[PDB]
Amino acid sequence: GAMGPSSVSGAAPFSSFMPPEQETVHVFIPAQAVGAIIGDDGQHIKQLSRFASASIKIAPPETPDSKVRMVVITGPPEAQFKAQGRIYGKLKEENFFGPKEEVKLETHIRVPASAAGRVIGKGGKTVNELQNLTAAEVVVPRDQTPDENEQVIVKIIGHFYASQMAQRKIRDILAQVKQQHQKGQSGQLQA
RNA sequence: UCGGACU
Repeated sequence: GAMGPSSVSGAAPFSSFMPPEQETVHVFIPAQAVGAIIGDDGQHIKQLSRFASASIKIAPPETPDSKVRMVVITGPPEAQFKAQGRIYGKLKEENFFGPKEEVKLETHIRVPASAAGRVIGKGGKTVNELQNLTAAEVVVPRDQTPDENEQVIVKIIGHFYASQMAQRKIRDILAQVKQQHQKGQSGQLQA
């Protein structure tokens, strides 16, 4: 029986992150490409937000290990495709990634912690089909604790069109999981 | 339908 208040939790002065309005993708481009993207008087990002109909932020350093920086691509399926096309377009013009190859940028999208095997599929068939046929590769970290929403990240490395078919096959399987999570009882079912 | 890919 409850008598006194148990667990409240407010704001943490240790870690603070601003949540966007609509749905969000987080696109990992080179830290040698932020000077590219923010570079034009700091007006190319203020450009992509008006231009791509989307809501673009730049994010701080991930880690010393990460030579990228994360771009906040918020907005509809139309405005999301319009903005990322530019960030893939800019590495396409400069080839910041690796002169010998073509654009292969990392995508972070929050997905449910016990649904991280849904995005990878049957053992590694969604990672195998995406890597080989799509060149966009699904990644889910080892020392991975979930977020607030009980959500973990997955990291695709592909082109604009490759991360396109990969990101969408992910949010669909993750939908079909959300279908099996909400919907359970169907028909009559005998014991 | 779906379970941990990555050396």
